[PDB]
Amino acid sequence: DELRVRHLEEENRGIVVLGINRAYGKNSLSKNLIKMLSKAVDALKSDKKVRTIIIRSEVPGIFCAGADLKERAKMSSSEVGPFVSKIRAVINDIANLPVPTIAAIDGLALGGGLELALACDIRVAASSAKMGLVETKLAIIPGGGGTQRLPRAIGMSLAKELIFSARVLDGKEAKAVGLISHVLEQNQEGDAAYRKALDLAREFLPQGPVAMRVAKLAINQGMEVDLVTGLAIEEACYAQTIPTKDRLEGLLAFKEKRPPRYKGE
Amino acid sequence: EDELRVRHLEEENRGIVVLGINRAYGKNSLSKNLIKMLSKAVDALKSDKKVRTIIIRSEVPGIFCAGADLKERAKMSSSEVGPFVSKIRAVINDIANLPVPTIAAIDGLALGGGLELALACDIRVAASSAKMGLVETKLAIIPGGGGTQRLPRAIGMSLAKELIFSARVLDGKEAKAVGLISHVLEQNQEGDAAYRKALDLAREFLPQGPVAMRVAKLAINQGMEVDLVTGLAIEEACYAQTIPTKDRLEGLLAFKEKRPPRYKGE
Amino acid sequence: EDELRVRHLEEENRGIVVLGINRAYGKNSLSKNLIKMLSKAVDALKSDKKVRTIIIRSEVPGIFCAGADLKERAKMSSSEVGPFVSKIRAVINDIANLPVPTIAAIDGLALGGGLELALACDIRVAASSAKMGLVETKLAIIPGGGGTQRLPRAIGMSLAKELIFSARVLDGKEAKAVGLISHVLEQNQEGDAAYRKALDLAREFLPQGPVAMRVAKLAINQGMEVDLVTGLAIEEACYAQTIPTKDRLEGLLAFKEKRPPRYKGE
Amino acid sequence: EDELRVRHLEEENRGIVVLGINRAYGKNSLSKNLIKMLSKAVDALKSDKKVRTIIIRSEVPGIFCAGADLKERAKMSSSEVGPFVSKIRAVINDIANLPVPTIAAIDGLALGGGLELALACDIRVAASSAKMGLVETKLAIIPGGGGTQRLPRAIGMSLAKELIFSARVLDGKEAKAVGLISHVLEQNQEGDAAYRKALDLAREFLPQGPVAMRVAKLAINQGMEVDLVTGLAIEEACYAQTIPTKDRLEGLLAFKEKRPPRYKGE
Amino acid sequence: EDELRVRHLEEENRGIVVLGINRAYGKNSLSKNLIKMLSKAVDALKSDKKVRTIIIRSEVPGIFCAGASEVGPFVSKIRAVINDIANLPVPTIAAIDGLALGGGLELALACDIRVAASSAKMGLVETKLAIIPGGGGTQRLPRAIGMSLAKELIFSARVLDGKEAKAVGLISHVLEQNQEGDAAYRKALDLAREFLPQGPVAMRVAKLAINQGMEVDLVTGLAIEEACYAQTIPTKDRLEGLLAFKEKRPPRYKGE
Amino acid sequence: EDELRVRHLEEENRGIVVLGINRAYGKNSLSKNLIKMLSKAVDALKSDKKVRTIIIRSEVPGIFCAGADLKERAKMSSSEVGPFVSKIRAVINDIANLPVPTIAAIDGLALGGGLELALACDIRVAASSAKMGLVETKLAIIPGGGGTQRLPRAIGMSLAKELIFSARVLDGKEAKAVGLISHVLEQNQEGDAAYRKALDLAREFLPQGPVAMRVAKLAINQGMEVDLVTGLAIEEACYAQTIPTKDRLEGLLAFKEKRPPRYKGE
Repeated sequence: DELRVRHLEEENRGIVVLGINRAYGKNSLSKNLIKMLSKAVDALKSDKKVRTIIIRSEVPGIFCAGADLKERAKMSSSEVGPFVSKIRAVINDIANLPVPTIAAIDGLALGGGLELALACDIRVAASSAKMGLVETKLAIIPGGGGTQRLPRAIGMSLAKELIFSARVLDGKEAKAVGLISHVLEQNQEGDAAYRKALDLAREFLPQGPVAMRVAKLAINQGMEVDLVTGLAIEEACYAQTIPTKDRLEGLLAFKEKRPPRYKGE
Repeated sequence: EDELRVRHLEEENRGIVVLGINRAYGKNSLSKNLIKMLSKAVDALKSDKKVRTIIIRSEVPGIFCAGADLKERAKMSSSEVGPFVSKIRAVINDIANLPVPTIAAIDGLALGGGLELALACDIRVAASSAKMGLVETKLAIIPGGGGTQRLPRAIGMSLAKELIFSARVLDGKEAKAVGLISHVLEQNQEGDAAYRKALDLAREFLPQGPVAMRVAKLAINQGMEVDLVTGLAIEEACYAQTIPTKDRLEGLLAFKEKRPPRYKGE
Repeated sequence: EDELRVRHLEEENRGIVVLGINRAYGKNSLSKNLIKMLSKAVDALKSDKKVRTIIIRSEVPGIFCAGADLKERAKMSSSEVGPFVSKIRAVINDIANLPVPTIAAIDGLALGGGLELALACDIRVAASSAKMGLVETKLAIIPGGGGTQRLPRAIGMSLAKELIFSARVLDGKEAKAVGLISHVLEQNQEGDAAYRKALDLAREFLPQGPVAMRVAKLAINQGMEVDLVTGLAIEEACYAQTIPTKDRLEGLLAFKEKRPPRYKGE
Repeated sequence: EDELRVRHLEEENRGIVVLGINRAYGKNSLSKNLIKMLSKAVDALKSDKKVRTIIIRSEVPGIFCAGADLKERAKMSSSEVGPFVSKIRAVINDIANLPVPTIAAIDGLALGGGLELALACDIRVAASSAKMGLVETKLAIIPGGGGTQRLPRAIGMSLAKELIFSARVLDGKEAKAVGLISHVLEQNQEGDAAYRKALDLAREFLPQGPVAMRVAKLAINQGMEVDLVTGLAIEEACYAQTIPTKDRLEGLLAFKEKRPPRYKGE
Repeated sequence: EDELRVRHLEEENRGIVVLGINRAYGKNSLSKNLIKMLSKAVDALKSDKKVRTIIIRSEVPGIFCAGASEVGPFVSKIRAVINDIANLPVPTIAAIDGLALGGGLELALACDIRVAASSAKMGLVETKLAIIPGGGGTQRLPRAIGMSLAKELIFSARVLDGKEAKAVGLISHVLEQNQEGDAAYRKALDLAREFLPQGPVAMRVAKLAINQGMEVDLVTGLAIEEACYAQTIPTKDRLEGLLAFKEKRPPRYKGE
Repeated sequence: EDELRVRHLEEENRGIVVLGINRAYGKNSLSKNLIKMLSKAVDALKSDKKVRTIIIRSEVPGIFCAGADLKERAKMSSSEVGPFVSKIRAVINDIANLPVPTIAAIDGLALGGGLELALACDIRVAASSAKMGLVETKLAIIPGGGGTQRLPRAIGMSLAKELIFSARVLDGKEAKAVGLISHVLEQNQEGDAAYRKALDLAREFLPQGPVAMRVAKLAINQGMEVDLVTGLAIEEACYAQTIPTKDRLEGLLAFKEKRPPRYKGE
């Protein structure tokens, strides 16, 4: 129960929420939480109905504090490398989820915590939330992919400044450097970011499921190769939409001037 | 065929060429006829040795390019769609490879293939009231004119994903905020503030050495698709091409005699 | 020679090494001799194990670096141009590969090779009145010290092209708006406000684990030159360098005791 | 249906899993259903802790896999060919990425997609009378299951190009001669010579430490995708994974007590 | 001077184009004109859409092609033309019936396939001249026979005959020389004729997929294969292929 | 310590340096003291200007290098293992980066680190009776001295995987058969047949231009870790370095006076 997987219903049908529930250990990335997060992600990776995934915390004021420093203290040096690589690998699995992913940051997101959010496609946070990669202050470096993703998200100059200074930014500041896409004033219940994430996710729902997946594929893979190859990849992804019923439905709904009803095929 | 006009401006705008889309009835949609014409016009400019800057814009107020000609698309068999969309992607790419600076003047709606055509230009300027976006996913398809590649490279993966995922339309002001365009302007009563702004920016390019401008664009486009070590080698090669030119000497001579340089592109 | 001073700050700023260009008589231009000493200071700083942060600044008020020494360039023959320009490009790349955080304090004019030099630093700070840009095209050539590669990578292709195509010069305020610099502050009566902000920022880096800081810059720089999967493997190798260090343990100890860590760089 | 059999062996074969194609009516062609089943079996096996080696074979005499189901390829329209061929390319790539040692036992015909599947395994063994080749160019298409990529990497470009250009079918003896397979066997009365050799080979793998076998494969596969300097770092990270394992200690313990090691895969 | 003959075979070998070097008065050495013509001829074929296979041979018995601030520029010209040969759109075969040294062997290494008489000689002896292979040999040799053997050959500047070149994988086919001295060429034609029946569009993108895919990581190579495959999907030849297989007859491709 | 003898042959072998391992009591195992000496000797040789070829062999009959010292490893703390293994990997890598041609003469057992050290040499020669292989996986670890990277690069992914997975040992005959060594020969009464062939091969390198040999190895090693376009660029630079040498002219001059070249490495 430290990791809750909720498959929403009603107007939110198609939306899945991964909630970290370890208020006792500040939602830190323990061997067990990593184990379940990995199982959840692996299961979702091949889930039919899923149209959008939101990753958030069910603990007020905290998203994910990162590495379980208690455990790290007990860990012998020979065990540190392998464990941190396990974390790096699960976060990369999140980055490769087939559908749109949104991280709802309503609390502290440090180290692995921010790196996890960096693995999502879009980040939204409260203006009061705190985030940063403070690893160099501990004489280590971001090991969950941060040295790689932060720079690709906000440019090397800003990424280096944040990693070199181990600075902690608030929502407003994170928004200013583009670390996040939407900043929200926190509400009484403390789920303002989550609320924004749910709305954004509902804004994704009506789109063609196959098109959304191949679009994410084209963008993610396209950005890893040169432009010419990226264009060929786009062609291949576009080809996946051509023989779908949905594409036809899109046209039919247009002829009948009615809203499309996509099935994901 | 007058759906695409190519005007070689003169006098104060000598050097600037303008490609104007004129398909009001089709909302400047990318019909097969239009792509061929644009493809034909693009291939001619790739050889023109007088052009110093190209501006792409609309002749029809309120519209830039609504993208795909769906009515013509609805008549296309499944086996025709792929080849045709690729044709569009390839022509937009040829535009992206134009040898000289290109500017997209967005004074109206730029959707799908329209915005994609805009992304192929080096610089985009738009009216604050202009509307643009990639709505493909609402039709169970995806941007097919290079949009899944050029949007992320232009505004970053996170914003590109949100825009494509949501199939959201943005106005000039919102586009300036996410960095989709470089200049936003309040629309004028003629409905061509963006075009006027494009002309002003273009004239700002006219004075520089033609060869340098060409190799500079080549260095930037090619270098951004390889690693830095490779890109630096590309820069050295591009720089080498300006060394034995008459214009470089003219630049030092002009600087010596304290006077405006008058380059010839040689 | 007093053309380039290398001060290894003391006490409060122990670990900070300042590099100051001093050639007011030549606008700090990148002369044949100047890059020679620069290359010398860089090759040294590179192997220096005591440095934690390097700041590049000018000791000449109102001037950072005007670029290549134009007076000597006019005297250069066509065959000596390429080699020389390449030397500058290489030394600037050597600055881009310095082992520790580098900061460019711009309290004056930064043109051509001068701005390129600053682009080679991790972070750039400037006074609102500081001037900078790549004007090479107005001289029928192109930026040749890595500018056609580093500018687009820092501010994006569209903005980079516009600046190079128009050979536009910007002030600190504008540079900050396009993301060319990370920090902008109003100048002071001493004309060293940038140098001051740089020092303050540098001190912010000092408390961090020395080994971690080095492999972190290594991870970022090398990771951005390859695809993400390879990038992740590079992060893994860098991280592995901090695991067996005494500083790592001191980090966990200091966190536990609620006190400032005292890293020794091992 | 029962077209794909997944057999978890027992006794002196426990740890060995066998995936057997069983579609005699379609010459074990890669139909929509076989790919779906193949894909689910592979995905399941990827997270199976108990597996130490996987063998891919045919339970149909004289036939390994004829490749594409031409009865279906003729049925589907053009727009459906691309996505389907890519599906096959993807499932074959999933097989190449299985975490444990994989062996392809070729006791029959392996054409196009069939051979490509075999190329996805770590090791290939075949009967001297078995026939294999990528004859796609004779059908006016090219190997679509990864063959243009895996064949050249396995036997070199010159030989791969000759096989693909000529669309030649080789027997096990000739396949061995060009390095396409590692072991060639004289076929037996039951027609399972290749398989028998594959089983013996798999048994040679079983006694080794499971975690070590997995990271060894990871080090080799990924190390070959990057430059050597990066590959060595990946080796270190993979080696580091064996250090804190109980099996490594057992290895040492067994050496002192001078006896056969008994690994648990942890 | 007709130093380079471009024979456009027909009938039985229609689609095959032979490039014969004829300069026995220079042992087919790479001279200014040879390189200029050779280059001009490659540019011609490079864009020819009727050619299905190109064979590079020597019409001077016993010899294939010997070796070759001014030096550098001219060495890069040869390297550049050899690389252009490496980029020809259709299958290329090097028929080695004579001596192949320096740029000569590097020329053959730029072809897709190499055949040679067991008596023919070849090697990269630049080191004995205090210089190194400058026509790509240092890159293409290692990639063809492996690093260790490549280095041994270049470090020792050893010369090998067809029988040896075959055992180290330098060539794909070796054969006894005939009385006419064109056994290699004879094999090359036989091989080239083996390619002729295949779909022209598929053959070309297949070479593309292979050449380009080997220059990147496998995942990228897979995307390149997908794109190349896509080019064959809408072709009439693809349907002719299926048609021919159904009627159990030989395909008649048109390259479209 | 005489654990490692460095001989600078003279007369008919002048220009050849032999690094002979002599640690019979430990089976030439890679002890911490042995690598330091090895590292010391290798670092020294990379500075030597007279060396033209380096041969690595054993001064003990029947043994090349048994790899890791299990007695010194059994007393190794889990936290010491990683750094130590990495130290071996690094020293074997420095051997691979030796500027002059290297040859491994295997006249006996070459296991683990021993075979990996041999893999770092450009050329390997072995006696028919010499045994070699990477048996790490039988100890629940993996080749940690570059084996997972160099073996696949030397004999292909499929053969390397089988050998590492099965952890089997091959004799010289079989090693020759799979391409692991370049020359195999019958052992002689003294048990130094491999060493003899290595000498005969080394003397075959002596007569070539020192500078060319050095740049040939650089072009090939560095060229094989990048794409062909880059590799060809590297070749153009390595070639350029022999153009202005006194040796290049001596080659032409020697060829002029029809006499044997007498290079001096300049």
